[PDB]
Amino acid sequence: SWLTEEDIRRWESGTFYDSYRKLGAHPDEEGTWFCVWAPHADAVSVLGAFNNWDPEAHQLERYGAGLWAGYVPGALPGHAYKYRIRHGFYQADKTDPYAFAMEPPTGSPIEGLASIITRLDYTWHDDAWMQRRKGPASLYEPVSIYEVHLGSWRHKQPGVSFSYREIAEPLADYVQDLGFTHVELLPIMEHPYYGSWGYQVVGYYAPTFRYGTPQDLMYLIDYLHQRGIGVILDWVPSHFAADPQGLVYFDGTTLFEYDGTYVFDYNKPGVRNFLISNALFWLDYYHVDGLRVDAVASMLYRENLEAIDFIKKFNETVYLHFPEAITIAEESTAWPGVSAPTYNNGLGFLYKWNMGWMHDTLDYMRRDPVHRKYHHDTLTFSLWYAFSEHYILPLSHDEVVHGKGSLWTKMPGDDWQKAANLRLLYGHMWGHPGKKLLFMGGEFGQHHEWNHDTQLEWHLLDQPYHRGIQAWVRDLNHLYRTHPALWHDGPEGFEWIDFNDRDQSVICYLRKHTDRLLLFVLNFTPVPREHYRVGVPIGGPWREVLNSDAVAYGGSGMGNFGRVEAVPESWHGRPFHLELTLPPLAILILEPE
Amino acid sequence: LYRDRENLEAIDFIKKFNETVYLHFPEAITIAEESTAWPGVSAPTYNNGLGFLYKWNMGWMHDTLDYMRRDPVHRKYHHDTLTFSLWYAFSEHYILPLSHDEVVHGKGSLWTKMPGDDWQKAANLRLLYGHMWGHPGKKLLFMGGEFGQHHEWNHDTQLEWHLLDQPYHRGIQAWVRDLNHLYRTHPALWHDGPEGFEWIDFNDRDQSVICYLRKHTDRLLLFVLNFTPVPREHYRVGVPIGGPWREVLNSDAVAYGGSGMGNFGRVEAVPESWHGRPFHLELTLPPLAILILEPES
Amino acid sequence: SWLTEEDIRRWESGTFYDSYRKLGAHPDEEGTWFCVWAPHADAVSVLGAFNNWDPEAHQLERYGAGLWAGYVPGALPGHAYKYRIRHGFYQADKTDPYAFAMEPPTGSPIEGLASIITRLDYTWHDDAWMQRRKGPASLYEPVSIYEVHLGSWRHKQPGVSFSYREIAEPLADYVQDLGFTHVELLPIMEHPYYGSWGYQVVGYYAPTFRYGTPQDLMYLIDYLHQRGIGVILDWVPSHFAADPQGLVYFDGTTLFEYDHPDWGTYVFDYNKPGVRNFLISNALFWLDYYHVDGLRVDAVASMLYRRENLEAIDFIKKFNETVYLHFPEAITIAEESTAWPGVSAPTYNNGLGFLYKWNMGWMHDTLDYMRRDPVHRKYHHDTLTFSLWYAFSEHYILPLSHDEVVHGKGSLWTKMPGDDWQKAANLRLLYGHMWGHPGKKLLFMGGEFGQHHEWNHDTQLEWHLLDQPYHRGIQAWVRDLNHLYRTHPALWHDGPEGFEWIDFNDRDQSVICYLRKHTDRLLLFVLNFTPVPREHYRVGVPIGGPWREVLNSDAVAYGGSGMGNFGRVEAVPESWHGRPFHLELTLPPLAILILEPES
Repeated sequence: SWLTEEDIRRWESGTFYDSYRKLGAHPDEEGTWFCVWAPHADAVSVLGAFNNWDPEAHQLERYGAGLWAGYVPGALPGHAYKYRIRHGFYQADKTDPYAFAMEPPTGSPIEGLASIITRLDYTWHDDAWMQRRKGPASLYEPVSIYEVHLGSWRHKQPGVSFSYREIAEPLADYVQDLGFTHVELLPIMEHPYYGSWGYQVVGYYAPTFRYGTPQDLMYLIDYLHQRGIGVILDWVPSHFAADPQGLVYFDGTTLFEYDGTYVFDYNKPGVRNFLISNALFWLDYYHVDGLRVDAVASMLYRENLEAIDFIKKFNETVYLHFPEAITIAEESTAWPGVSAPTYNNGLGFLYKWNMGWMHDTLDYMRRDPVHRKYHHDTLTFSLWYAFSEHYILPLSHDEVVHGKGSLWTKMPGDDWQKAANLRLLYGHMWGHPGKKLLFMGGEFGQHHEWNHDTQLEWHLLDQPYHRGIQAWVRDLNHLYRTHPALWHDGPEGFEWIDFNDRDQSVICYLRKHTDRLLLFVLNFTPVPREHYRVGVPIGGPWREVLNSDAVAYGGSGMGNFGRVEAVPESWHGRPFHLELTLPPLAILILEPE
Repeated sequence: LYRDRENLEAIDFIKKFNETVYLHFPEAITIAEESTAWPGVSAPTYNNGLGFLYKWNMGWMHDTLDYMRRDPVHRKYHHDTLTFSLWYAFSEHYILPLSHDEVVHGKGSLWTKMPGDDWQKAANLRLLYGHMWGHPGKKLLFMGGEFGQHHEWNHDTQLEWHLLDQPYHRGIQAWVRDLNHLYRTHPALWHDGPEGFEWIDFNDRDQSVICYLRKHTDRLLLFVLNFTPVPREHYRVGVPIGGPWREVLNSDAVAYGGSGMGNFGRVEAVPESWHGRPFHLELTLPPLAILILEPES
Repeated sequence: SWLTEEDIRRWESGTFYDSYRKLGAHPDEEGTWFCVWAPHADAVSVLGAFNNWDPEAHQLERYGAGLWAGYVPGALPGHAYKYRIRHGFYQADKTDPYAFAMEPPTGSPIEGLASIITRLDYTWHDDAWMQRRKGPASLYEPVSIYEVHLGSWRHKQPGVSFSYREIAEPLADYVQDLGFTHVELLPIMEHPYYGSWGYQVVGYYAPTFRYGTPQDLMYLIDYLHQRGIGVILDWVPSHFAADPQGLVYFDGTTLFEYDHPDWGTYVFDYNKPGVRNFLISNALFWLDYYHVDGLRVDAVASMLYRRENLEAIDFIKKFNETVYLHFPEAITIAEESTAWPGVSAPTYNNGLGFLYKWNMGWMHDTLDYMRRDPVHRKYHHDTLTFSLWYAFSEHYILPLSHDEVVHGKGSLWTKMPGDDWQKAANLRLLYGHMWGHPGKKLLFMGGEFGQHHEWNHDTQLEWHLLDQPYHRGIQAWVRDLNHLYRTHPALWHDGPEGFEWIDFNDRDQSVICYLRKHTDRLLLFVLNFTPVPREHYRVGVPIGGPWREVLNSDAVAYGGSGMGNFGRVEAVPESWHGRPFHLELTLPPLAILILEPES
């Protein structure tokens, strides 16, 4: 009775995307129901304090499609349970793959993690955000994603991360103040080794205990939503974690594995429901706004059609049940049409990480400003590849770790020059077509690499240069969210003005939607330039709306203060030109009055 | 007044100071600040008062500052500090004062005093000015508070006018301007007697929201205040009169540095009883924001 | 089915304000129904003569919300009964919190107090009074309260008090001749220690046995009402008595207690709905079953704090909200010794919802001023005059309670300075000013003679002093003041509009002149606080023409020297005290003159 016929036959068929509704521990006030998928298991038993851990007190009965299910009177929420599965001669104790919450019995996860019976009752208040949230339509809207690892963000006391509920107000305040639209959280699903950052996952249906209850995660997502903030969750369907007690050789054979050793067998229908139910599980039960699949490349190549067809059906299923969700992919092999609809033969994502832009932008800016003349093309040629896909410009945790160095460390020269370069890099990324992702700590230009066992170097927010960079990004986001010329990342919305100044390493382009136009002039050299002429389409009065070199950001204060007037003689093939003074290592944004 | 206790010399001098002033210059104004709860500072000498026209409401200042200095998560537990301010607002003719003495000696700027990051700090400062203009009594703001300058007032230097270039502070200055324009034009705010104030609701302590009315004759102004960064939707507020109501001011308007969240006007009172009132308004409360609403004529 | 399902649903809500209808012991001719609230009980049983005090004879059945009920055939009125509650390993015998009458089995309250099954059937004859009671409308009518402890008032013989009935005609006789408007009774609810004065309460629903049966008390109130006198009952929701069989640890754990420095662990847990039912139902119980006109809550500050206690503040607000809903013309008075605002203000304006507040600020200032010698009063003039800055902050009752005449504080008489004449003069002056000052009047028994000794509850008041002149004069003065109060509406309106200053700056001569007004009527009060007669003392007045002397404290009939204007005072149109016309008067020693324009 626990299972309908439509459940079993949906399971068989690879289509049970509600499987979480039936699989795992489902609490009832008298007792908890248990359901496990173990097709090659001869026996399955649920164990717990609720029956003195007796392998024979409660042994789930076998139903079809390799599913087992049984009801245990006296198993209550918070009771730790375990699966004792027998395969021929050998028995093994295993986690619940569908466990909704897990906890380390010894207080140390590397040693433990046990499945915990849990009720997921929660009363939401985010209705307004969810009938307004915009998924695919977000292509024509500002998307500023702040990348966050919760444990490393801030600590209530040294070595202690903020609770889910505890971090709710500080994170929203910060995100709001700096004007980011969403947060992207490194995977919160349960993982034994904190040092993995969450990418080696044991419990795909359980939020990591370290920050609190499953309901705690709902409060945070609920809280951020009411403050008008979006939450993107990192998702790791490419591989499961190397845990003996978990998904490895589960029923006794290869099951989640392929019939190295920990990539999911997409050929199996059971694996397909497990993952694709997990995609909807987060979008549904935790109101997640976006999923982000990393290392799609490893899923793509061995071509793995089983995996490519899974990735297409993954995206299709998501948008069918959640039309205003977002799916983002990181792909490194330049596979065509990641952000393209499946009906055009695409993977079906809404977005793709433009890591092509990231390398070019990073490589160009570690060069000393002197040498930048000789790599002008590396900078200017980013726009030949900027429209192949819906792109998010990305600065990530991977970029700031393993000797890659902090973005401030990457920037060349003296600390004022490094701060100016960082501001110019941020200014170009907002100007450059595509959505913006910035990882925690880059916003104030932190000094070391990301260290996950510590809290960000917030004390650096007393130094003038870093406080200024944080001020530059806030204003960058402020113009971004306001002026729709930056909302449209198509080839339309960008217009070159001048790319030929290699010697002085200067770039001028135009960002436009309909009537609105934005002029970006960028000087990648510490030498200032005055009497610099920049072609413009429109004449008349021109205002300077942002300047890297303003003192509030920590710059020397060289600018074009007085409203810039346009001189009507042709320049850069344009009717009018603006005589301009270019501040050292700075980007100027100009709006016609 | 005291030597530590009463100095009658000083009290009689104070009284005849005030009497001669108003006798020779009937249209002058005399104001006193007194750090005790001495009665009748603003009262006429012939009624045994000291004879001042106005008294600084330092009770209000301390109370208000004490409350908003605290974090929104905690404002729940200090709701009574906010609401009980009006039990003392009609004891004297009062000028709600935030002064140079408040922004000195390690007390911190008004901006510095407010909690959260800069967006929320600016939001709170807009709220403080929002409530002070709503609270009964005349208004005093010390120089530089109108844009929310960071540093304590230093007499050896000039104010941080450069912050008027940054948006958060230029927004606050605009908010004060709009507040003063509302004050100058609406007579509902001119009468600081108990007749000039009516409570709409004060017991939403959990969500830290207060609604009150500033009314002179027929004219009435509705003040709805959300002291939390979460906006509130479908929040109902009782009204005395039913009909179209307009939103005259929104602290959360983008012009002041805000979310841009708001009712958007054309609010029609719903002929449903709420807060013991015949009609009610269904409003959306922006983050850390003040709404001022007028019926439509 | 003893309990309605609505009753259990209302009990869990904390909305059962008639809960006395079902909880406690309710007699039936065959047997008594028993109902007690004990949520943390494994079992509850009724013990009594009706079952050889056997705990297994009659075990109540547990209903919803920790409400236990059972029927006992043969349990009869006047029988003593007891509850046995079992908390796991331990069981204990407890008294009924909802007991309607208690009596000491030994004969001594301090040893044993026992719940007794009672019928409250009583036929009232007070129909006329309650169709006309005021209260909220009494804000503009004279309220003159005679505060009384029944046991201490009068004795039939030394150490033997009057029954509830026996007291009726003497107290009603005395209160009417005095002109007092109400009697405020020190707490009548059952209390073990007589020396507590009743503030350590065990039987909130039971009138004390010392003065008779519950009906005896209803008759007393019924009687007084027919005589046109109101009854205020002191009530103690702040704390309960420390009696082991009492409310303490009722079900074997914390129940009425919190799960205050004054009475720690004896403070009611206003958080629990069950506590809220018990307290508010009891408030209504007295207004309902005993027709009480008003209830006075003491030490309200002890509830407000521990910093504010919001449990209690919502409780007080709901108490006042509930009372006026079920009894629109009741009166609730509060004594709060902090400067907590809006005690007398309606809950809808963030007030506590009381109708009246004791002006304890006034009492302190006033007593401190008159404790001082007239020679020295010069230097403390502001203590006298400044009472009017705080005199309209609330709807106030001027108070001279028992708390001021105990513990070495001295009788009001003892407090006044000088020889006997000046002591009598000072007290006649004090009351005159108190009757003139804005606010209703409360005087504790024995103050009307200005008795020498502190209030000693173990004895009867010194009525023998009523034979001697000085004390008989003060009794006459209070009666006559009470006549002036009721006759003239100028004193009924304690609003700022009612009072106007005539002069307050005569510090040297220690004199005060003020006006008390309603519309047409004016009453002029001139006070000489020094034993020196003042002659040619001019006092400004609004109206010209003939003025009358309505009262003079110094009349020889009151024990005074007799210097007086004796009426026939004509206003002179010369500006005095910033006023168009002036009166040229004689100010008697340590006396009050009360004058009105002739009509």
